[PDB]
Amino acid sequence: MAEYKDNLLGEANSFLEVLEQVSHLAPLDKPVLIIGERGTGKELIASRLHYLSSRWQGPFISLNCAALNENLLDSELFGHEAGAFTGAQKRHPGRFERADGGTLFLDELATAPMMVQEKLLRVIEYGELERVGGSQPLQVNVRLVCATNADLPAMVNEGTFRADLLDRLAFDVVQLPPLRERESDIMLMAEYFAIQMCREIKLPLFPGFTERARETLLNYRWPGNIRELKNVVERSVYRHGTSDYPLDDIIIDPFKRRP
Amino acid sequence: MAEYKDNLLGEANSFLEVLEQVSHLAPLDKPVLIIGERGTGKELIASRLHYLSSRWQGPFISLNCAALNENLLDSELFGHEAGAFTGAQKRHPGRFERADGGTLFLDELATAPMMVQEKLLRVIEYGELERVGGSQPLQVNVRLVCATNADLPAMVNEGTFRADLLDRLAFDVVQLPPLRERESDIMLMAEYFAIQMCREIKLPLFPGFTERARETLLNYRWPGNIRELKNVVERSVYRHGTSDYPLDDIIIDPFKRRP
Amino acid sequence: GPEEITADIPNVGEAALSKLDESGIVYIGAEVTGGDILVGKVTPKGETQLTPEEKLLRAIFGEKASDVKDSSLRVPNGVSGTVIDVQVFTRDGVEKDKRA
Amino acid sequence: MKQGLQLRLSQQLAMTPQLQQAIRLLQLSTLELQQELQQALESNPLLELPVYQGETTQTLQDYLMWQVELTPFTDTDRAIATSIVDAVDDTGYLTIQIEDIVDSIGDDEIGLEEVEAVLKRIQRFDPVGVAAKDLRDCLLIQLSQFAKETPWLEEARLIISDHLDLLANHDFRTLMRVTRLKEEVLKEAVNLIQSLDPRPGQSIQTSEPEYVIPDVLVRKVSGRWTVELNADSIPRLKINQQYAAMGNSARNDADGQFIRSNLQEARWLIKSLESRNDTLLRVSRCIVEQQQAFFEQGEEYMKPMVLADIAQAVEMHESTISRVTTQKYLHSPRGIFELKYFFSSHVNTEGGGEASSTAIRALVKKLIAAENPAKPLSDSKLTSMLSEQGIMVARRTVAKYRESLSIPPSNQRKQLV
Amino acid sequence: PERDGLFCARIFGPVKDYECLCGKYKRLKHRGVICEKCGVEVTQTKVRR
Amino acid sequence: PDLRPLVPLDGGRFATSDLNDLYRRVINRNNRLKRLLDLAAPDIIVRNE
DNA sequence: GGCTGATCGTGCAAAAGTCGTGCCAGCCGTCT
DNA sequence: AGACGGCTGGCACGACTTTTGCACTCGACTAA
Ligand SMILES: Nc1ncnc2c1ncn2[C@@H]1O[C@H](COP(=O)(O)OP(=O)(O)O)[C@@H](O)[C@H]1O
Ligand SMILES: Nc1ncnc2c1ncn2[C@@H]1O[C@H](COP(=O)(O)OP(=O)(O)O)[C@@H](O)[C@H]1O
Ligand SMILES: [Mg+2]
Ligand SMILES: [Mg+2]
Repeated sequence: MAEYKDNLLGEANSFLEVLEQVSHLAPLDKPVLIIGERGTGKELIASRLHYLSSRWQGPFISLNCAALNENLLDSELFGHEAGAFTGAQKRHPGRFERADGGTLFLDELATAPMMVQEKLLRVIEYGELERVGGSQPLQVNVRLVCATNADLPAMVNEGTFRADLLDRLAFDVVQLPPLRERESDIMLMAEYFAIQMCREIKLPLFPGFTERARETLLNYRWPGNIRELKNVVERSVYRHGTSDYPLDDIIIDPFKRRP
Repeated sequence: MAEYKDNLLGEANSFLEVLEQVSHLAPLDKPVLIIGERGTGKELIASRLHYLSSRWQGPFISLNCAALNENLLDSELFGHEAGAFTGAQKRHPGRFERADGGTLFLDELATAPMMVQEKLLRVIEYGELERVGGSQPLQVNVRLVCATNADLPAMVNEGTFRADLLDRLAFDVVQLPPLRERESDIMLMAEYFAIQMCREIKLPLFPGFTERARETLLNYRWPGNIRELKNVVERSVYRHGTSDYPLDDIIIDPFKRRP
Repeated sequence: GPEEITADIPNVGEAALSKLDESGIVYIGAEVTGGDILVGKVTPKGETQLTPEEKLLRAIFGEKASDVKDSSLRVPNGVSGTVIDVQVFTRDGVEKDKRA
Repeated sequence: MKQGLQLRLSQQLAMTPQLQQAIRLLQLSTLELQQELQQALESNPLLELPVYQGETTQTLQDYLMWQVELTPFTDTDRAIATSIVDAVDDTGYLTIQIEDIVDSIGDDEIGLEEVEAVLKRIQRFDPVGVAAKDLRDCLLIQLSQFAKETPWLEEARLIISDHLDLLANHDFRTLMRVTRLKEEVLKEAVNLIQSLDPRPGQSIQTSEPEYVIPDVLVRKVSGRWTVELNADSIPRLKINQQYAAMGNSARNDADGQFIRSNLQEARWLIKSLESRNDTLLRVSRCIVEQQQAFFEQGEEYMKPMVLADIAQAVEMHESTISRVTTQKYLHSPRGIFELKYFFSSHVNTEGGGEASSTAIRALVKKLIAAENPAKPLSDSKLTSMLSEQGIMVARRTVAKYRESLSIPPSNQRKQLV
Repeated sequence: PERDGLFCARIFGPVKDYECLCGKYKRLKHRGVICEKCGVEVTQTKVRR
Repeated sequence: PDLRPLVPLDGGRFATSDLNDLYRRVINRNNRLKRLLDLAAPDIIVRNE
């Protein structure tokens, strides 16, 4: 139960109010769902939520629906007991079993197989399950965290998502504020990124950003809300070279040629 | 096994009629099917029946159909002896072996592979089976339970499921009433929800709903049979966060965006 | 084995046991002279073989089988008086408490 | 790759062999381990009043000797009495035979008449029936000590004479048929014979405490059970710092090599000892986790335990568990019991219960203790009690447990109320 | 009594009785014989001092 | 050993003091030195013991 | 050659034992 | 007074346990 401000910025927008509302949900251990496009600090929000509880002392982990080997993912969810498969040297603890009593982050829920969806829904906050080659069931405690950049209601109407899984999940929905619409916080975020770069670049001082760069950023749609912003900041800092005068150019498309 | 109480908050003529039918069915050891929708009290009914039967001394064990890995589904069902495979170091007890003498509550009957149905077909009918490396089959006896929320006759017409498997499965199937079809007092059902929520949030006392709130709760699609009611109730309680005044406005749809 | 106070002391007359209560303590307010026994405690003895002599004795007498030795508490000689009160202390984990 | 259970491929050998040092460490030797450590420390040079009891209790041997000195007897008679006093059991019986005593005398003039006279003089001593070596003889002497005014004296003497067998089998009906005694009037005589103080020489023996030193101590005060080994009993070895600070400075190759070898051996031994201590602590913690359920359930309802079940709770092989369980003792608030005493067989019970053999035996003993003295509980009758318990058991094999508890036969246990 | 140490047998004399440590030859019949499994003179205890 | 009784204080431990502790120390020291004497110890060490 | 010296080394398995439970042969207590 | 009845008690085959008897060749060369 410490302050641990860490990466806290962009309070000018209603993201501050969103965080304030989430503060109430922080003591809660019910299902949690987050809504927002990629590059919206969603992992940062989840980390802040997990750290918020003193149960941050408990095992807080994250997971994304990256298939890798489907059988491997199934085992990791289930937990391979010793000798379950040919050549199994010892019992492999489950991914869920790794973090009990602490928060668990579930990501890429949109990019989750329907079979994987059913496997997850098997313990739909049921709290008890059985390991791969497990003799008896085990019950654990963990607050799951959900987030995606897709319209779950649409996919459910499309039938792409599991409606039972949707009901079992999303006791609360956290909609990410549009950083594309968060213009006031954009300047403060630029200042923070400049401070971080000065910490990293270790140059004499930050010459500044003039106003042409700000106007270009305003013109920029910023498809990458929080990630591409810092990346473009770093790219522009590098391209600017000398820091004699505030930089006015913007490194928009690295895929596009620099000239 | 004389007396047992568990949940059973739903008190409707249809709910009572189902309870009465189950009570007569409870002595029977013949397998039966539970039918309904998502969040339709499916888990509760199966557990109540399992405790109700004379196998109250016996072990009631459930199983999720889609949970099984195709790689070792046969070992999951029947089992293996030590040394049968390279990884076989012990006579792994079978799922039926674990339930031998008990009750098997198959979950997601529809959500299973066709090969799974083929494998499980004769064993249930014959009542005898053997694990991997077994000298002779064991003709254990155990009551069988399974459930699915879909129209099994529709699947059979589509051929999605083995007709013979369901045929030698449907001794007195059991269905559930919809939430819309649930004429039981929604306010009464949510009263226990409000009490438990006040306990969980450590609130002093339940502020209670309003007449307009009750009317709106009545005027609900209720696609989620029970959980949605529970989930929406919990969401409204969390949003209210105050026992100073009774609840009058309830948030249900997560799609809508607040101001 | 454990040492128990059950007032079942062998090789002693009932007259000495008259003043001792069920668990083996003396009743409050009783009077005592000389070296009379206060509390009847016994020490378990290591078991022996079939021991046809001992087996026969147990088949005849039994309920002792020389399993215990007289370790009761008695007054020192040349001391006389009466009991005011008694106190018993039992550690947790043991809940015999016959008359405690 | 993929998930599968194909059974044909190459592999490697099992765990590498010849771990003799580890094998010795796994076995627990208690003070023997301490003695071996002392011997090794003797081998390894780089490893590191006014108050007296003054008690002269007679133990009734000195009392018997004083009685012999205080009694008038011939020199041959005194020697015979001393020899008789030599062959006296702690219970108060003669260990050697009368013919054996005569042979040990080794005198032609010594005769069986003299031996009988000495025994009568030996019988003529306090307590009566000294070194009788015969229960009837000691009982006869004790009865002769008392006066004849007591009722049922001649009948008791007759019973002690040649009717001991019926009492041994508790054959009251057979005894009544043979001796033709008064029915139910013989009960008073039987009780009086029971009040004969068998083994009067047992009073000579004085209690001596049994010094039992436990290894692990458990408190579980206010819950929160925490297994703690006896720190005083925990061995501890020290490295010779002075010897350590003289290895590099040595200008002799042989001395330096010897110092290095001794240091390596000492380090290996210390590592083995620390590993053994850690493994023992882990095993104790796992057992206490298992025993906590057993302790809460109590001795009567103790759960069955398996060696493989405990080995699962740990990471070492079951061979290590078996070796550690050897010569293992621990202390608990309930009491001190061996580690191996925790394990017990699982008896199939009604509803599929698995019943601990030790717990089943304890419950059966408790039930048998609460039985009518006139009608002892039958082994077949114990099936009714087991059914009342709601747990299936082996009544036919229950006789084995009954004999294990040294429970006499129910027919043999029958006695007049 | 230990072996080849303080308060040991085969040294300082016999034990409390004429009985030998091995448990054999335990009687006054033996006066000066020494047992095989344990070397003990079958004599009185007072000689220990 | 008779003239130096064990004198058990708590019964569990005799704790022979002022008579055998010196004996024990000298005995173990001599055993260690004599065993080491057969192992050709360096002169400084053996002279120290 | 003759082993020869040495990182680094937390089972195991395999024949052996030992118990669980039942299963049959005798025996006395007894009352027909 | 001979037969049922439960005991008693050893013998048997499975079913869990268990103890001990097990160290390659290195990475140094090793050269005749
Ligand atoms: N309020 C904030 N203050 C500081 N940093 C932030 C804030 N919000 C988001 N960020 C940062 O922006 C980065 C990009 O966010 P994003 O790509 O959405 O992470 P993820 O995709 O893993 O959720 C994150 O690493 C996060 O640290
Ligand atoms: N009579 C009842 N009393 C209490 N709770 C009930 C009752 N009937 C249904 N429920 C609720 O319904 C839920 C179970 O729904 P279920 O049909 O098992 O879900 P699914 O459709 O995913 O299997 C439980 O959480 C339970 O609270
Ligand atoms: Mg994220
Ligand atoms: Mg459900």
